Amino acid sequence: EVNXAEF
Amino acid sequence: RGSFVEMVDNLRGKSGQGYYVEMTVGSPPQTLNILVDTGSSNFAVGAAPHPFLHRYYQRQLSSTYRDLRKGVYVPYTQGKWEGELGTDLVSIPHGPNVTVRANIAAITESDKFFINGSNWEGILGLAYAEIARPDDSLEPFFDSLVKQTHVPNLFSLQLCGAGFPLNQSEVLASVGGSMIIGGIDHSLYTGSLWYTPIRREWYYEVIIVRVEINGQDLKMDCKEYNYDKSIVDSGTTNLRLPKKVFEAAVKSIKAASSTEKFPDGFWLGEQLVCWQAGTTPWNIFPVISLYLMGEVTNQSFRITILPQQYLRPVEDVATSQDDCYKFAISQSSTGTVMGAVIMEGFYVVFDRARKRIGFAVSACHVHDEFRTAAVEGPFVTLDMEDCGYN
Repeated sequence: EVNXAEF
Repeated sequence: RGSFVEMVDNLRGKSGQGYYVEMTVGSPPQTLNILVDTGSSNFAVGAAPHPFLHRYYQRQLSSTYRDLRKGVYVPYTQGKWEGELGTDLVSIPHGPNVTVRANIAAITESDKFFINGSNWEGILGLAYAEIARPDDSLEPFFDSLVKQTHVPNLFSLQLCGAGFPLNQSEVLASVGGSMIIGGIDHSLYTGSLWYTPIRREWYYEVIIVRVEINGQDLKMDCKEYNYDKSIVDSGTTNLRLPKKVFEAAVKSIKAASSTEKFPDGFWLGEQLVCWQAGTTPWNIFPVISLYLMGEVTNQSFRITILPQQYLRPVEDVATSQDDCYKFAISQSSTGTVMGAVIMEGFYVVFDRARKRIGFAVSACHVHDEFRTAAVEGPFVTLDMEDCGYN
């Protein structure tokens, strides 16, 4: 799976 | 109708590995497959040999390449990379007929970012500057696109989940959907389009005001549904929910499907469950409805997905003839994330111009002869602004 941004 | 034929069917991939579009960077043009990610704002591509990359960006071969002499680091919920900033001419073969100079991060280092077999070598952050690295001064791709061309400030996505596992060769051979840049193609959906306001321009943030499992109100303080935010991200596979919401929803989804018992590993999205060919008991699983704040005061609408959306198809270990899936709904500590599996059920319109996001039943969503995904309204709902977390 993909878990794309941290802010 | 077929408003934008040249862009229809320009995507490939799936919820598990991501959907990507073909792009070219540099002069002469260098072709690269770029993951479409509305959950970030940086345009970056592999710039050095990597075991999971068949190709990559080669700056020293681009006559139009420009070095910005600045490093950049970008971490995601899962995965991260480091690279060097620069600009170059970019184009989208199956998109508007224009070429623009955009910021490009040449990825020189990465960890758990690239996916083996995904077939994409870069990423297209379609979100706003606010969350761009290293800072908001780095103009995101779509922005450069609108400023430099006459393409409307809008794009729509149609991610098509196959409904069954796709092996390497077929994922590469099949059409994974359409990314319509600058418009809305009417052949990609049925019914009407309902819009929810973009609460704030950084991530594509929206507000969920109510949740139902097979008609039953989860009945939680709507703030929980958006703690600490709720975004739409084509780059996330599952529908992710904040801990408390996840626990309540799973408890409800378990009660509705109690005629069959499943192991905890299944509900934790870690292990799959299989059924004899063609016997997946869809009807025992509930539909899930997410109500979203409407454009009109005290008005809301809802999007409803079927288990055919939240149960992600995966090939069985023993490559049997069984139909196997994984629970594509998981916990989150950074708010709700309406990912690919949620999007696969609808045609989503990112109306940046009118600061709103529209949803409509996807002409390619998977269903059965008894139920279909849906988008309905309007519903009288009060104090929706309060559902937003501060």
